[PDB]
Amino acid sequence: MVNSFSGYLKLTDNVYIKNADIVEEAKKVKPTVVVNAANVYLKHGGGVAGALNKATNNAMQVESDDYIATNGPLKVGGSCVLSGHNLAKHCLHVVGPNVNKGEDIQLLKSAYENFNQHEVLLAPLLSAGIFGADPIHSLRVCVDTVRTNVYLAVFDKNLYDKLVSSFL
Ligand SMILES: Nc1ncnc2c1ncn2[C@@H]1O[C@H](COP(=O)(O)OP(=O)(O)OC[C@H]2O[C@H](O)[C@H](O)[C@@H]2O)[C@@H](O)[C@H]1O
Repeated sequence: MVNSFSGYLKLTDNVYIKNADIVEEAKKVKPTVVVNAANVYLKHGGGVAGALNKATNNAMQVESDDYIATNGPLKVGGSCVLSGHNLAKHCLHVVGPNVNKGEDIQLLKSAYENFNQHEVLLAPLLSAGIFGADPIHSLRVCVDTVRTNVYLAVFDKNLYDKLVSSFL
């Protein structure tokens, strides 16, 4: 399919990037898959997760609570596919390592591997916020791991400007 993603800078054959709020991109484009930067409990408190969930009027959290009650916590580096509610067809919840709490940064590669199960994704930079991974490292792992088409939404202008003039 062809989506209405617009204004993205090309990084590689398959990776694109834009200084944008992932919630606003999802609202506008209504992609097949939006990625959430989750924790293992799917407790969507802040950052991407909290913003996505708020935009679903808490439906994402209600669904997530049932998912956890049935299946238990995700693995660090793991994922699950749930509804995208009013934002997207699906939300791929992906858990990057919480480097600030001692989790192995190498699991960020495992996290991004989940993206390869989907042809097209709108996504954030996993682990680059409250989880404490260096943002340029997360971008490099994404580029070096994801082979499917990924549209990265970077909320923070200063960060975007730095990332797009860094080597990959
Ligand atoms: N609306 C947004 N749109 C795009 N990028 C955003 C947005 N908000 C933040 N970012 C950027 O997205 C990147 C990721 O920041 P984070 O969302 O913290 O994800 P993590 O993987 O580090 O932490 C996961 C925890 O965050 C939640 O609390 C979860 O519930 C988890 O507990 C950073 O570069 C942000 O600037």
